Amino acid sequence: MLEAKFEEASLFKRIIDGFKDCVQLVNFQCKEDGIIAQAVDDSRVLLVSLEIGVEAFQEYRCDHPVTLGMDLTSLSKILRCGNNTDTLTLIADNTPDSIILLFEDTKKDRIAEYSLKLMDIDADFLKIEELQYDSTLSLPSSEFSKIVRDLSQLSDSINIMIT
Amino acid sequence: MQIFVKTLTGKTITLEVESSDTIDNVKSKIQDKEGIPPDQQRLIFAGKQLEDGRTLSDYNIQKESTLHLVLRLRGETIKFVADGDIGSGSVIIKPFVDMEHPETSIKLEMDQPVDLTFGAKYLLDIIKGSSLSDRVGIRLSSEAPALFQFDLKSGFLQFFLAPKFN
Repeated sequence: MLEAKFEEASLFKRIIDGFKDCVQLVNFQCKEDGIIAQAVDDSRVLLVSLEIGVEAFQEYRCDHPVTLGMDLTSLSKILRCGNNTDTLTLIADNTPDSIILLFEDTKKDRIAEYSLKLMDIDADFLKIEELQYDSTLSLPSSEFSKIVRDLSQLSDSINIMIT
Repeated sequence: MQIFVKTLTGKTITLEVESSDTIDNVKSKIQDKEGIPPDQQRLIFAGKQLEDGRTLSDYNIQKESTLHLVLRLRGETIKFVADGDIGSGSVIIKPFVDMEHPETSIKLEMDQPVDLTFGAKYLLDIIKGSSLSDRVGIRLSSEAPALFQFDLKSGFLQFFLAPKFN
């Protein structure tokens, strides 16, 4: 019986960007300790994995695990109704057929109820992270962003080297 | 009041205290919700490294400020290349720490040298996660898919991407 409220629909709008562009479908597993989500790209070379904790919502309540696999392309449409700083709220029932999305903003100003019809997607969660990796680096995300962006002009295959 | 405490992985943890609150207490707190003991911790505000005896107001600190926190390891060359028909590209980066604004710093721990290639269409998808975090963590290995990771305020978004064989 899920009711999960983002203080600003921008966030979730952003997160779904990550999946869009490289994965069609995704199961969402809602739990009493928040949401997590997994999707594998089509060529099984890329896995997108998402974890969102209770502390990330304005309010969160989900007294019972529920899975929602959803068409991302569908869901994003619904997310354009977003305006970016409205209060988004996901809601679901015991056995869910539709998840309801619910935006409103400053006061009773405006309110907009949407439903996304859910689909049966088979849950094959992967647990692929290793304990030890050869190397680890962090760097400004837009620096990285820039590099990948430039070298993509020259070549289909960027190659990384650490020493 | 509240301050911002920025670590060198895009993480911005929140933290509340009192001017009277010493430089030995702040850094102990931090360790108390992000795993790093304060030994591994350096803060610097206004390029001044803070000291474990002085006082937050000493360093003139007020509310809604932004402190830089650094990593002190008790313990060289990242290269990116793309090379093909029309020509070839090369960006070379080295681990450093910035002073004015350390959130730009490059951290690196290398356990073994790594030499790996990845499809660019995949990386192009991946960098979209910029919009969720200042910083990105990247983990490479010959024995497994490389991890790319943007952290959220409580949670994260991860991309596992397998290197190419040939």
